[PDB]
Amino acid sequence: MAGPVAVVLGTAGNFVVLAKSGISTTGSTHVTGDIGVSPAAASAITGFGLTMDKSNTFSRSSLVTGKVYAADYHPPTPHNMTTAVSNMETAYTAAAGVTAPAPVVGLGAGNIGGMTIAPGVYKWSTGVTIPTNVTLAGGANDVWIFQIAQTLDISSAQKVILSGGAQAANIFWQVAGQTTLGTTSVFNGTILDLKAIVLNTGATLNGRALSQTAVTLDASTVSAS
Repeated sequence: MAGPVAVVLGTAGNFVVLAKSGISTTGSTHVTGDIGVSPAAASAITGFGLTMDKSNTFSRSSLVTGKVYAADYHPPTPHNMTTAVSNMETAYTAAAGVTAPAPVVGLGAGNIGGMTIAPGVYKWSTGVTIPTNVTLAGGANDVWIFQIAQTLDISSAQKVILSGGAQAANIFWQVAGQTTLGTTSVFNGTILDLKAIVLNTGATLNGRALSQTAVTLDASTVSAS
């Protein structure tokens, strides 16, 4: 009802971590959902201790509640991963291209720390920083699309707070540079990144990390919403 139309993820929506060049973990990581890489092979998934299913279509990890997929697994996984990664590229470009309603440009000159942000399209030609908690306030069906030309950072122990009914499933962060989630930060939404998504020690992501390069997790928590 308020803000832009929600970004369509297609089968990229079936993953909580999706990458083209790799996924790496160290420490006490815990992922709730499915993860996958393509066109990289399973060797580009590191630190997860993968065990192939007898089908050879997926693997299981002690750090993943769901399934692990990779481009070198048995049919139909290669085709399904090609479709997911194409759907991720489509979503990235769709999100970057949203024009309506009229975007707010350069909010906070890139520093949105301490703000309360209504449903809408927000665009920066700069990077964005979150040095102190930011609140996204709106209803259960309201949408936020963030369009970021450079880096996205949230500082150590800061959060994206949701209020009013705001749901992580309706919050899209389109980022052309690296996204870094600082130590012990709490982040909400689907990250559509052209470059790396890096979760520093003990960071939490409620939503999805959808990278066209690599995702790194350091004792981090990733969970679908």
